[PDB]
Amino acid sequence: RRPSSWRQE
Amino acid sequence: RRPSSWRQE
Amino acid sequence: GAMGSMERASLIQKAKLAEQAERYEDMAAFMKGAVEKGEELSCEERNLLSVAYKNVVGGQRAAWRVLSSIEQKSNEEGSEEKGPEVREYREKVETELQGVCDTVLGLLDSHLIKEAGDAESRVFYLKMKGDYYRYLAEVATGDDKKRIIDSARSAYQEAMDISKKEMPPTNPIRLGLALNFSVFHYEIANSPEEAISLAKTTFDEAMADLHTLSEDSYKDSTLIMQLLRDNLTLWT
Amino acid sequence: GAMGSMERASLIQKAKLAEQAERYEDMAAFMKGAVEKGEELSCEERNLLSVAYKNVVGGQRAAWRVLSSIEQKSNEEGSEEKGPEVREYREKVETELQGVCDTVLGLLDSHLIKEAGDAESRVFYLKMKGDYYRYLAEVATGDDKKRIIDSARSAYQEAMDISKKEMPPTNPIRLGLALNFSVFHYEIANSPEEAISLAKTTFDEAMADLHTLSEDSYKDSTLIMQLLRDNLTLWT
Ligand SMILES: [Ca+2]
Ligand SMILES: [Ca+2]
Ligand SMILES: [Ca+2]
Ligand SMILES: [Ca+2]
Ligand SMILES: [Cl-]
Ligand SMILES: [Cl-]
Ligand SMILES: [Cl-]
Ligand SMILES: [Cl-]
Repeated sequence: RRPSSWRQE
Repeated sequence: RRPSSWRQE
Repeated sequence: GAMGSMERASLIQKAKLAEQAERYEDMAAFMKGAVEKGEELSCEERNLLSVAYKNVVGGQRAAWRVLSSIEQKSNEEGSEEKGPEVREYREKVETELQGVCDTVLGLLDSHLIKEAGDAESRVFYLKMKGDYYRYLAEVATGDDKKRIIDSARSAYQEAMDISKKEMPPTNPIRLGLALNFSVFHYEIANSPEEAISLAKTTFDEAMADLHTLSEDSYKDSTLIMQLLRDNLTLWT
Repeated sequence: GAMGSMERASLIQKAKLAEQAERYEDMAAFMKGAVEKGEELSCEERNLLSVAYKNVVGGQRAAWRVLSSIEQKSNEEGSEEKGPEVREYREKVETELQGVCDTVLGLLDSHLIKEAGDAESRVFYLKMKGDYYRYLAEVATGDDKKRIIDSARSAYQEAMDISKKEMPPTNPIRLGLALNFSVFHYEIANSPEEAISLAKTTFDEAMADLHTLSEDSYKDSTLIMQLLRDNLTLWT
């Protein structure tokens, strides 16, 4: 999966 | 709610 | 002429890629370019045209509804006087939506409908005409509201008349047309009884014809029949 | 000058309405207009700017990824030679994405960063600079790929240095900066060990500072800490 960054969406 | 029409989306 | 230099087949190919990428504005522009090549559209190509514009206008309609609701709340007694911004922005979105509807109606009038002789194509395009006048009617408030409504009604009615003569009651285009004409009656024409009668008769006549279908056609038809049932459950 | 005739406050109001309507292109244009008024942005206004452009570029990045995957599959041995259309359309989306990144970087350089003296604003803008160079790096393949990567690194590094001196380890901007710099290391700089070390140290130092926070601040900080943990779980 792709990693989470901030902000989301 | 709002009624369904076609096509959806 | 926006897409005038691109091959028809390349425009269709890119519309399919745009669909996969969820780039519906691009998809609609590619399909507009394909229509403007002047050749009739195949069944698959008609569906691409419909999917593209339904998704573009669908986002505009949803945004318009959010903004209209905010505007209505701002015009309730006890609401603090905000400036003109909510109305201005609702008007901006509304004008954009109207422009998309006018673009689709323009493609249908120049010259998709007049060249469409087979029932499947002519019914499809007249349904589209009814749908886009219906979207115009959802936002109309002026002198022409009645004429917009009658234009939607007239297009749906011609499509219904052809579909009843030329298509079986389970045909997915016929079913989706009836579904949308029934929504027109309920939401636009203030005719909930007509809406319910149309949905019920359409559903029952399709039920009686399912025995003639293959497994794959049965799946296609029952999917739209379920939408008729969903509306009847909402309305009764 | 696109929005040059609209009041700053009206642009901010309309950006908020556009957010509610999920009209992120409009939201970004309104916030660009507000920036171009030349005044500094408040905390709320900075968040509106960030939300607007993150959603615009996010859709472009997702579309680019779909199209790049199709293009890669078309260039595998045994793939039937399609024409130039997939590459052409991927290039179109890529150019649009690059234009959005250049627009954001332009606002930061003219003149948001140079006017930002408080830690919260300066760190926020330098994080944004790192983020938009990172998005450029995701699509870069030419002579300047290394320089784009170094521009992202340099911006993130200056933001990190300020945040460590001027903000507590639980500050949400500091946490989101560290999260994104850690993603830069993993996905862009081919430095997975640095990515993991940064995420772990950031998480642990925040954990040790939670005792100082109110219930609402605790909620804000632990939300971003969970994203650090999610990445560590993906990477280890
Ligand atoms: Ca040709
Ligand atoms: Ca009755
Ligand atoms: Ca002013
Ligand atoms: Ca190791
Ligand atoms: Cl009041
Ligand atoms: Cl406006
Ligand atoms: Cl082959
Ligand atoms: Cl293209």
